[PDB]
Amino acid sequence: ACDYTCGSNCYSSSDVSTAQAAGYKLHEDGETVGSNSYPHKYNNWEGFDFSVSSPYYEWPILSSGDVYSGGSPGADRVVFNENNQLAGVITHTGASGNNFVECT
Ligand SMILES: [Ca+2]
Repeated sequence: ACDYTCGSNCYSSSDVSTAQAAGYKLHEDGETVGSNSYPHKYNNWEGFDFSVSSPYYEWPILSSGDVYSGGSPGADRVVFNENNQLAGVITHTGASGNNFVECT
């Protein structure tokens, strides 16, 4: 069973934790990776019900289980705040353009 399902992608809590930790470290270090410079700010204009406060940052979570190191980021993202709190898991999958929908 999946803890988070992003379209057809299946993620376990452990997967989320690993991705989050990588993203947060880069954030602390004032560093970014990839052509789209992740991690980057995330604006909650869609109003997802995140129980944690902003600012929020987004970092790619890969279907493969590997930690994002540049290259194609896919459609899935983990969202964390300034305090390294998990805000949620979201995806471009099933959303128009560059918009997002929440992973279930
Ligand atoms: Ca996995």
